Formats: sequence, structure tokens, C-alpha cells
Amino acid sequence: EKDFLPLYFGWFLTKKSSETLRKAGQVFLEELGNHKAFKKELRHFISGKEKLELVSYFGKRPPGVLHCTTKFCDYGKAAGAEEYAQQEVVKRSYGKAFKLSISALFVTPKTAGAQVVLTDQELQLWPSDLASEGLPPGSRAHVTLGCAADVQPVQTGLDLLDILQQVKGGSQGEAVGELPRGKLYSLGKGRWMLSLTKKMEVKAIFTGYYG
Ligand SMILES: Nc1ncnc2c1ncn2[C@@H]1O[C@H](CO)[C@@H](O)[C@H]1OP(=O)(O)O
Repeated sequence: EKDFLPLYFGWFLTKKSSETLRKAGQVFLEELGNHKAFKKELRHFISGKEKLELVSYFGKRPPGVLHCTTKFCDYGKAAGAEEYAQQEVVKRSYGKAFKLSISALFVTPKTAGAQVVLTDQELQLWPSDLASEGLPPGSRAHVTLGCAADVQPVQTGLDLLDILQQVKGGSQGEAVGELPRGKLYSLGKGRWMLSLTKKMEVKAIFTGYYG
């Protein structure tokens, strides 16, 4: 017969790095939800002067260890899944330890996440399958921290690219606040970005999740 692939490949953060990044994620949501600049724009965030707690809003969280997905394969069902998995670099990198650089945390009405900036060696593990929005490959790279109730997986990546495209255009604007980890930017349409002063490094293992 034939070997079937994972549900997806990706970098899976270590227990330690997962707990650090998860904790920073919640603090950001707590800080953002309580920031005056965010409350001003709540009507651009939800359709519903009360306060919204974003930890609650992003109720659908990764339950185990956080991860940075590369190729979603659906056991080979997804286009290009087999071609991605058959690559040498993928087979060679399987079970290898990597360090991922987090450059920012972001929030939209649909998802909450951390932006990952991949190295050139890590970029070799990015699927070529990934409308381009004139951004370099790997721009979508991220760790999901939370999702709104009716949101489906893929949306976090889309949300990030939209944001990075807005930043690209220079329409990110002056910062609207300073948080302990960096500057907060209001991109409108319920979109928010914390640019980390110091990029956060997390340890991960590249491997396949079967579920
Ligand atoms: N097209 C797709 N369908 C389902 N999951 C996808 C996907 N593309 C990427 N993924 C990722 O696969 C994992 C399981 O669904 C999720 O972490 C998701 O990343 P996400 O964090 O943006 O949701």
C-alpha cells in the first residue's frame, strides 16, 4: 500500500516556549482590551460603553502546545501535500530543532496571533503553494493564539497578510500607545498590532501532527 501524511507539518513549540508565548499572548489581550485606544473603536470591532474582554472573545485557543504551521496536508488530500512531504529538506528537517523569531502580536475581529519571521533555512520548509499581495514568501508565517467562535482555520494567516499589506502601504500610522513589550498600532477595521521592541525567540521542533 502507501504511507499517508500528517494532517499538517509545522514547528511545534517546546512546553517552555509554548507557555511563555501563550502567557504573553493573554497579557497582550488583557492590556489591549483595557487600552483606551481600543475601546474607542469597539464599534469597528464588533457589531453588538461596556467593556469587551478579549481573552473571552478569543475563546477558541490552541489547547496543547502552540505551533507554526507550514504545509496543511490533510493526510494527502490537500493540493501539493504529497509534493511538499516528498521534498528532501522536509525529510531532513523532520525532528530537527529550530528557533523562531516572533516580531509582533496581532488582533483582528476573527483571530489573535503572533507574527513569525522565518530565517532563510526555515523558509526552505515553507510550501511554494503559498492574491500574492506583493509580499515575500513566508509572510503568512504565524502562531495562532486564539479565534473568534465562528472562525475557521486558515483565517489567522489571511488576517496577518492583510495587516502586513497595510503596513507595507505605510498606512499603519503613528503608534496609538506604548505597551511594556512595544508600540501599539491601530490599523482600523478592528485590526491591532504590537510591534515587539525585542523580537521574542521560541524553541520548536519541526514535525508532523496526525491528530
Ligand atoms: N487550509 C487549511 N485548512 C485547515 N487548516 C489549515 C489550513 N492551512 C493552514 N492550516 C493550519 O492547520 C492547523 C489545523 O487546522 C491550524 O493551525 C491551521 O493554522 P491556523 O493557526 O491559521 O488556524
